[PDB]
Amino acid sequence: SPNYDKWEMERTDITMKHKLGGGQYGEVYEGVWKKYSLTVAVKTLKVEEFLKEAAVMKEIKHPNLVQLLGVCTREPPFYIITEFMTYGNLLDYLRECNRQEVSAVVLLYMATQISSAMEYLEKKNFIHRDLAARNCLVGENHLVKVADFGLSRLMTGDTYTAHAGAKFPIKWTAPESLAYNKFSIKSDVWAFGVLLWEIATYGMSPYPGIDLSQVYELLEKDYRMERPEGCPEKVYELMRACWQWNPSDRPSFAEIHQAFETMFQESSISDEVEKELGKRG
Ligand SMILES: Cc1ccc2[nH]ncc2c1/C=C/n1cnc2c(Nc3ccc(P(C)(C)=O)cc3)ncnc21
Repeated sequence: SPNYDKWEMERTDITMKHKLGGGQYGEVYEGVWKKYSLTVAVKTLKVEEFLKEAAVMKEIKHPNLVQLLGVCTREPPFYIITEFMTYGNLLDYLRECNRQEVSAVVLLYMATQISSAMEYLEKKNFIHRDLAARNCLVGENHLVKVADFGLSRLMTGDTYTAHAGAKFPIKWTAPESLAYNKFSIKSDVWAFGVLLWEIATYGMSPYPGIDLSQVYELLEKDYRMERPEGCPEKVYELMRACWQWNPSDRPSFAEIHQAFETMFQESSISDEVEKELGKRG
């Protein structure tokens, strides 16, 4: 039919149950797709930034990107409707987890899943622009997905320049981005370095006790966050690669993913055996 749009759903298909989290996600609701009795998440507005996130999510698809199910953007109130991620945002997940469940191998699994998604965006020539643990979502069996695509975009040049007044979450933001509003897949890699550090610390805040106003100056003097207690030497080396001052010196997400894939696989082996010991009590 002439007005068919594969993504546009009817608002009345969705029951809005309650606002998720603690207003901490803004206007994101747990809903039900009543036809199917499926729990969904729904972000609502009542614009350009909203519609831009809606547009971007139609273009990207991956096992580790939160899955768009549909939108209601023909008339207000606008909706973006996605799968429901059962455990919420990764930062709080890490802060409250049982570390016998969320063990060294699961920390590697998490980094493998996120870098898998970013390797995909990387070859799609997208940038994400807001990589952080608070912006990843967790499902069953430590399934992790990247979310929050409001600043994501398909790249036309090597660099995107955010508008003059823009402000950024300073502790995740690469030097060139802080100083010159320049973004690229490489400033995503820098933010991924910080995300790695959030994972390794089970969700500590970065640069603890360092004033936001001091951060760029410290970076320019080559200060970088210390290796967290318990963090594998190789993981920390990858963090430091992600935090190379010059963007072209940072690894690709292709390289990053491959390295974490390998480390994950090795760690799984010992984990699986340790599980089977212990079941033989
Ligand atoms: C609807 C929507 C539209 C565009 C988007 N871009 N990025 C995320 C989204 C979302 C939201 C995704 N999403 C899916 N499940 C979510 C969730 N789930 C959640 C599950 C459990 C809890 P608790 C531990 C308090 O019971 C809290 C939140 N919290 C926030 N966003 C979620």
